[PDB]
Amino acid sequence: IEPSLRQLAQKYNCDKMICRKCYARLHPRAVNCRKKKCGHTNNLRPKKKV
Amino acid sequence: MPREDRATWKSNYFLKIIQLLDDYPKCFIVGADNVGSKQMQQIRMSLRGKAVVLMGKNTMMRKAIRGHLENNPALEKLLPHIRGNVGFVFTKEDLTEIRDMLLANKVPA
Amino acid sequence: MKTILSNQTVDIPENVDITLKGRTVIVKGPRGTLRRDFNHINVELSLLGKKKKRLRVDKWWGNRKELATVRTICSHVQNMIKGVTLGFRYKMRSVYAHFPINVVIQENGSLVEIRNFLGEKYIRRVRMRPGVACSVSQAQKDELILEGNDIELVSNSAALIQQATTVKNKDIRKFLDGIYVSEKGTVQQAD
Amino acid sequence: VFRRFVEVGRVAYVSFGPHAGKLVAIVDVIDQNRALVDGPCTQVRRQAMPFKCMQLTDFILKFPHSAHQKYVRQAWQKADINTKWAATRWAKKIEARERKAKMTDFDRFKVMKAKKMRNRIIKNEVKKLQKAALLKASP
Amino acid sequence: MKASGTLREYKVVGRCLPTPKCHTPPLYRMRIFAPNHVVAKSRFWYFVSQLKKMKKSSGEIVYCGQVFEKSPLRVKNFGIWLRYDSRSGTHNMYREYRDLTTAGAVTQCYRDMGARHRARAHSIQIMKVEEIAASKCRRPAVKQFHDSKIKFPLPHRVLRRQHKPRFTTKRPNTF
RNA sequence: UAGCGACGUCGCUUUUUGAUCCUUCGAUGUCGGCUCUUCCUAUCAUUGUGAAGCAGAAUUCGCCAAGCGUUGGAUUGUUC
RNA sequence: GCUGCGGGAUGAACCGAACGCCGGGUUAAGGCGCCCGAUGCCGACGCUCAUCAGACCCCAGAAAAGGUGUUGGUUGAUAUAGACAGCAGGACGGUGGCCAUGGAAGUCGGAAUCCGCUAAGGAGUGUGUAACAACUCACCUGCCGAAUCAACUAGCCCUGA
Ligand SMILES: [Mg+2]
Ligand SMILES: [Mg+2]
Ligand SMILES: [Mg+2]
Ligand SMILES: [Mg+2]
Ligand SMILES: [Mg+2]
Ligand SMILES: [Mg+2]
Ligand SMILES: [Mg+2]
Ligand SMILES: [Mg+2]
Ligand SMILES: [Mg+2]
Ligand SMILES: [Mg+2]
Ligand SMILES: [Mg+2]
Ligand SMILES: [Mg+2]
Ligand SMILES: [Mg+2]
Ligand SMILES: [Mg+2]
Ligand SMILES: [Mg+2]
Ligand SMILES: [Mg+2]
Ligand SMILES: [Mg+2]
Ligand SMILES: [Mg+2]
Repeated sequence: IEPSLRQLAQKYNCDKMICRKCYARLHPRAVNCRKKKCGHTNNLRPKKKV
Repeated sequence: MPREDRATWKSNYFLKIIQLLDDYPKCFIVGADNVGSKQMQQIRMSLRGKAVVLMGKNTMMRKAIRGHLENNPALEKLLPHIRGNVGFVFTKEDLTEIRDMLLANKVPA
Repeated sequence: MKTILSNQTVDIPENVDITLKGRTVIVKGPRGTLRRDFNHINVELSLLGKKKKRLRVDKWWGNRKELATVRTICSHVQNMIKGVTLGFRYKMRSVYAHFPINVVIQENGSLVEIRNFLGEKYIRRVRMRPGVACSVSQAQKDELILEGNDIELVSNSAALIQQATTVKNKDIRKFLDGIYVSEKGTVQQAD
Repeated sequence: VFRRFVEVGRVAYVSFGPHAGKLVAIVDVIDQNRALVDGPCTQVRRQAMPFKCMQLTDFILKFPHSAHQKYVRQAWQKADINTKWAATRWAKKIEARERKAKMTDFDRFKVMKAKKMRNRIIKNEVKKLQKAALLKASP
Repeated sequence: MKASGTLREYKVVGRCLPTPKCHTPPLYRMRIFAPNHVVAKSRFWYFVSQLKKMKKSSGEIVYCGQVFEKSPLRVKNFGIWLRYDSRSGTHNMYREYRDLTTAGAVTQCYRDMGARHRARAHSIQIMKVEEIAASKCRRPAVKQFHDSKIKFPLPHRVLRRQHKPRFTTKRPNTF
C-alpha cells in the first residue's frame, strides 16, 4: 500500500479545502471559492479525514 | 523596538556595538554554518578569557558604524562584510594565534 | 491607474538563438525548435545585446490586469528556454491497491494503453499529444516517464492520464488508485 | 517598434484645432492626456493641448525640464527647425494639398492638358517596353 | 451649484449689517469655486450660514472679485480636501491633482467625484485647496508623474470616425 | 456550520384561504371526473458531477439539467 | 371630468403648454446610431465585462448579507537600524528541569516558567515511532530591493435571484 505513495495520493485527493456554500474542491491554502455560483466567499472548511 | 527604550531590544545592541567600539584594533571575522548544538559554547568557552563574539544583523550593520563612526578607519571592512553568517570576535590580544585556535577548534575539535 | 512601460528582463543563455517576427516567438536550440503565438496580448517585444541576447518585454499604459499580463510573457519565454535547452520530464509512480495496473505503450511512444484498473474490463486507450514521448521507466516499480519539449503539451498529456484514471461512485479517500504525477524535472540532469 | 515616443523637448505638429498647420515644441507632460506646448518662432503661444490633438514627428531638441520661452527660442534657432522642416517630404505633401485646394479653373485646365500629355507619353513608352519584354522573353 | 463649464475662483468678503448693538462687524472672507459670481454669492451665504450667525438678509456682501491665476504657465500639484456626502453618510477625503490652475484643479475634482463616487454637485463642499510641493504628493499617480526624462509613446491611437467619407478603400494604419 | 438549528431577522411565490369591488346583472353556462395538447422547475427516478458522521451496499445534501417518465385498484360525487 | 397639442412607445390624472384659419422665425418639456426630424462634434473627464450586463419622475418587478472582481477613501502598523513573501542556516543549554514511573528524552493530559549563550530558541506550535529519534513552528541570520500589512468604508459589477 506504500505509505509514501499514500502520502502522494492523499496529496492529490484529500488535503483540499471545501467551501460550505459552493461545495467545490479548491486547494489547501486557498481562501476563496473561485466559482461565480456562490460569489467568492471566504467561508470554507477542511476536507474530512477517515 | 521603540528605538532604544533603554532596554535590551534594538539600541542595546546599538549600545554594545558602539560602546565596545573604543576598545579594539582587529575585528575578527569568524563564521560558522550552524551552531544549534553545543557549538555555541564551543565558540565561547574555548576562546574565553578574552571572550567576545558579538554581531547581530548585518542588515542592522549597514549604515550603523557609518553614522556612528567617529573612528575614521575600520570602515574598510565594507561590502566584503555583510554577506555570510559572520560572528565578529573583535579582539585585543597577540597575533594570528586567535585564528589558529579557530582554524578548527569548535566544530570537529 | 494607467501606469507606464512596465518592463520584464529575460536573460537568454549562450546556446539558444532567438528570432521573432512580431508577437510570434520562434526559439531554436539543441533539442529541436519551438514557437508560440502571443498575438492576442498587445505587448511590446524587443531584444538587445550583440550576442548577449537580453530580451525585454515592455507594456505601456495598461491596467492592473495588464500589468498582471506583462509577467506571463516573461514566464512563458522562460519555460520555452528551459524546454529548448533541456526538455521536460514527468515521473509518475502508479499507485495500486490489491489490483495491479498494467500500462503499455501501444504505438511508437504516442499511444498509452491502461489495463486492469481495479478489475475493470474496459481497456482504456488514451491518445497523447503530438511532440511528446512516453516510456515505462526501468529500475523502479511502475514508474512512467513522459519526455517532451513544450511544457503545456507534456503536462496536458499528464493531466489526460490522471483524468483517465479516475474512480467513479466510490469514496476517493479510500480507493486511492490512479496514475499520478510524482516528480517534475528536466531531461538532462544536474542542469 | 515605437520609434517615436514623446519626451521633454520633442517637436510636434498640430493637426486639428485652433492651430492647424503650426509646429509646437513639447515642454512637459501634465497628466497623460494633455501637455504644455510652446512655439517661439512658429507664432503659437505657450498653452496646454491634448495628445490626440497633436501629431508627432521625429525632430528632437535639448531642453531643460520646463524651461522658459527664451531657452526654447535659443534651442529652436540653434537647431534650425524651420528650414529643416520645410526640407522634408511631409511638408511637401502638406504644401501640395494646399496648392490643390487653392487651384483655380485656369489652373485645372493647364493641369488637365499636362496630365493628358504625360499619360499619353507613359502609355506609348509602357506599351513599347512591355512589347520589348515579350520580345526579350520570346527566345 | 451645477458646476457647468469651467470653474472660477472668487475671493468674496462680506459682513453683518452694523447694529447699535455692534458697530463694525468682523468682515469675513472666503474663497468660492463657482461657475459665475452669482453662484459665488449664493454659495458664500451657504458656507457662512453654516459657520456663523449670518444670512443673506442679515448682512451684505462687500467685495466679490475674480482671482486671476498667480502662475498660469506652471504645472502645479494641488491637494483638495473634500467633504462629499454619500448615500449612507458623509465622509472626508484628500485628493491630489496635477494641473495648471486652481480653477482647472477644482474642475477636475468635481468631474472625478462625479465619475468615481457618483456624488453630484449638491453634496460636495471644498474645504481647502493647497498648492502642495513636489515629493510630498501621497498619491501614486501624481507620484509616478513626478519624473524628469519621462518617455511614453502614443499606442493604438485611433480617431476620426467619419471625418473621411463613410465609404473608402483604405483600412487605417493606426501607427 | 456532514446534516439540522432556536432566540431574531430579510425576502420570494399566487398552486391555500382572506381583504377590496376595478370589469360584466339587456347573462362570460357553476363543482368533480373522462379524454387530449402544451408549458414551468421550487428534481421523485434516469445522464454527468461535487460533499458526507460516504468501507461496500443503501441513503442524505448540493449543481448543470424539464429531454424523457411519474402507473393498476378498494372506498367517497369529490379536490384532498 | 368639460381638453385638444409637444414629449413619457403605448395612457384620463404625468412633464411642458392650453386651441379661430394660415406664411416666416425662435424655444419650452424632451432628445440627437437607424426606424425617426437632430451630434456625420477629429466633444472634455473618469468607472464598469455581465455564462441573467445596463439604459431616465410618475413607471410597469427587488432586499437583508457577501466578494483577495476591480476603483477610490479613512484610520492604524511596519521599511533604510532593509520589512514583505521567496531560496539558505539553525531551532540549544543548567536540563531525560518539573505531575508521574501508564509513557513523556520539549510531542495524549496537570501545575507552571527562571536564567545563561547569544543572532535566538518559546523549562518548547506541531509533523510523526504505541514510546526513543530525525523534522518543523515560534524565535532568530544571510541573498534581496521598495513599498508592504491589517482593519474599515462607498461607486460599478457579480452572488443572493
Ligand atoms: Mg456508495
Ligand atoms: Mg364595481
Ligand atoms: Mg367581483
Ligand atoms: Mg352581454
Ligand atoms: Mg352566452
Ligand atoms: Mg362561450
Ligand atoms: Mg416535455
Ligand atoms: Mg359627467
Ligand atoms: Mg376648467
Ligand atoms: Mg389637460
Ligand atoms: Mg401624444
Ligand atoms: Mg415608458
Ligand atoms: Mg395613443
Ligand atoms: Mg410656424
Ligand atoms: Mg432641453
Ligand atoms: Mg436622421
Ligand atoms: Mg467592492
Ligand atoms: Mg443585478
